[PDB]
Amino acid sequence: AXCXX
Amino acid sequence: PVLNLNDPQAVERYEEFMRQSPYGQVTQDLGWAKVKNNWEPVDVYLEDDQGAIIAAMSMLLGDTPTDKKFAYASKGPVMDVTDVDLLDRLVDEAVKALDGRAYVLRFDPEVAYSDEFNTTLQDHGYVTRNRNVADAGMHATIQPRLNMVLDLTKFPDAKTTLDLYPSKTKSKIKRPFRDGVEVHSGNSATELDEFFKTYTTMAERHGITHRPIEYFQRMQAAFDADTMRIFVAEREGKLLSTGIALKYGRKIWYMYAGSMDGNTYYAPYAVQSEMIQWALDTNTDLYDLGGIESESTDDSLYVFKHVFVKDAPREYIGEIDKVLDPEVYAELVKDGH
Repeated sequence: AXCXX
Repeated sequence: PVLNLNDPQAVERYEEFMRQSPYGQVTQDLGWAKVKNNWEPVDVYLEDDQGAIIAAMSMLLGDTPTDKKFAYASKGPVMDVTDVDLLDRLVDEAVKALDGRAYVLRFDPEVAYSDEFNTTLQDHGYVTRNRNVADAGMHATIQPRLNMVLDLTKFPDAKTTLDLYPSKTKSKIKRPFRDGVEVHSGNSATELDEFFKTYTTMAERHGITHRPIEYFQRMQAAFDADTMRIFVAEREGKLLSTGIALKYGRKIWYMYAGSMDGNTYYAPYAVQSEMIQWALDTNTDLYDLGGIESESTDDSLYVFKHVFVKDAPREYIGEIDKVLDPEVYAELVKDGH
């Protein structure tokens, strides 16, 4: 959830 | 048609299209489904008159707290998405394949935001998520919509990373090397372990969440050493920082990184310089340092990436949602209103 990827 | 994942010849024909397309993205390769092993893959494509693939969309379906799945084609589809009539045709194929199981099909292609393309998509019945949800910050969309991308085609004669930069930046890049930082790379379990040590340390230090090592092992298993490379910066045998870059389509993308606590001797700059060097050595068009939150000196992701990218960040069109169950869509998705 936090940079995507 | 829908791709039969059990027919290796079909799968190879779909991969060849993906790997050779100027619009190819690693998150649309079928190996991404191996990384995202907790999602279910559904892939579709269209063919021209001669039966060649001309467009393809790799979807992954995820659970939700409702009875419908979330269908997501990360950085897809693989085609020119501004050809909206062709996009509609590929999306109709995707919707047939989903067979009423998903409430939405979302895709977030790396194409620039414009008013005309936003309005076209909306005219064609899609719901778009971009400047209307920007106040919610970088995670308003799944992938960052603002990204720092270096266009290497503006430097056709560059031989080394330093050839791309003004003297003040050449100084910043040379510093770690002058101070004894050395960078090795490869895609074995050894480099993965060095990356994972620095990744979990950085995540603890920043108080952010982090993925388990098995995510990266599945990525290593899916992608060969010409596609995935882990760069490891050390000084006199002390591990300092690392990064993982993926070469796919027109870009090498700096995707993951970690660094140890305290003084890292500017090792993160030495990792960038070597990834850039890989892009130059392979005549790759773009080097993507990926997302930021805002084009602002208040944003530490932008402060670091602006060392390497002096152009404005690319701002993409954001999330394009084909709404399939509007009752569930309204429950699960907010429009920034």
